[PDB]
Amino acid sequence: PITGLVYDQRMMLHHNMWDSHHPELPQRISRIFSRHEELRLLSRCHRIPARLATEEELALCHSSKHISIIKSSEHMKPRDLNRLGDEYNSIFISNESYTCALLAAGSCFNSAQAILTGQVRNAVAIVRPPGHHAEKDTACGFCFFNTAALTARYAQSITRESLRVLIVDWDVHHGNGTQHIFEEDDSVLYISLHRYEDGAFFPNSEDANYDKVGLGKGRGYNVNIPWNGGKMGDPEYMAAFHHLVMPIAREFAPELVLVSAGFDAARGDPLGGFQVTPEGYAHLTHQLMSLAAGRVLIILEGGYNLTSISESMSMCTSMLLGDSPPSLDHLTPLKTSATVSINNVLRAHAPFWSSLR
Ligand SMILES: [K+]
Ligand SMILES: [K+]
Ligand SMILES: [Zn+2]
Repeated sequence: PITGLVYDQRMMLHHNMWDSHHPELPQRISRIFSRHEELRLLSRCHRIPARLATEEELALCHSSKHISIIKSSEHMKPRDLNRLGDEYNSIFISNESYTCALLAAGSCFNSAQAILTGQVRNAVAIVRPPGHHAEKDTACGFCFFNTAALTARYAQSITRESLRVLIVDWDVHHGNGTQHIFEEDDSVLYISLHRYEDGAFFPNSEDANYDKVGLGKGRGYNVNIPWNGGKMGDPEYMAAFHHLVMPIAREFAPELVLVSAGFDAARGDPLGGFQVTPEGYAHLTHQLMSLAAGRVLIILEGGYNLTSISESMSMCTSMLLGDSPPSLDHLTPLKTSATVSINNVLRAHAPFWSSLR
């Protein structure tokens, strides 16, 4: 079994010209790549080339209006770039941003193609800018185009329209964009674990609560696991996987798993406030590898402590390469509100998934 890896230093060119210390840094991807070199993981992977996504591929999930506006930013002067960025919720834009977003998406398409053709068993995509907050018609939360959503549709386009794709989103923030893109769809199961705080945590919407289960034929196919009032870590995430993620995933029987792999729930993150360890992320990855005959693509989303994300994503790659899971620290009893969250999701999803009964 071969593991794929995609990384292209051109994705570093997207930058914040007014605030060069903004946490969505160019060096997020070079640091993760460097740590893979350090641990001698890079030579163990098959290197998959990056490419630009096409406008036609972007149209799988995004409106032409949205594509056109972001495309136009490539030739704007700094004042217009500042003005445009400020129209969105939490976005900065440079002349290279559009191209970088295209590269992120096209990198993941090549990776999914490699997985689905059998060239690799699984893969990791060290990409930026991130995707999961991007909506059909707007940019949001450092995201321009919804890389993971686009990848699911790209995968369906080269196999069959009803290919069952599981998206597990373990970034500490709710993937608002991914939820909305697939909300009426039963071919793409969306499972998000996120810090919620009764709607007080970015992106600040009650769309992230456990009662949002999908619409129309997508009823039951949107699973939100919202955390409230607690510094959640390995015990809570392992419990969520045991009680919710894995039973639902096995019943869905995905043919491809995409991980919206933010590392901002990691111990040390400046924004997330959580304490998931690298060993934690390794165990989550290892569990997901039991699905879809091991066809797993890990896509970088958020995560802002450069040391933490580097160690955490490298450990995921180590798992995809078939290395033995590292030992977790003794798992303490769950924070009381985490039990409450898990039970709430169980109640909301019991009608749709017989494995939860
Ligand atoms: K999430
Ligand atoms: K869905
Ligand atoms: Zn995030």
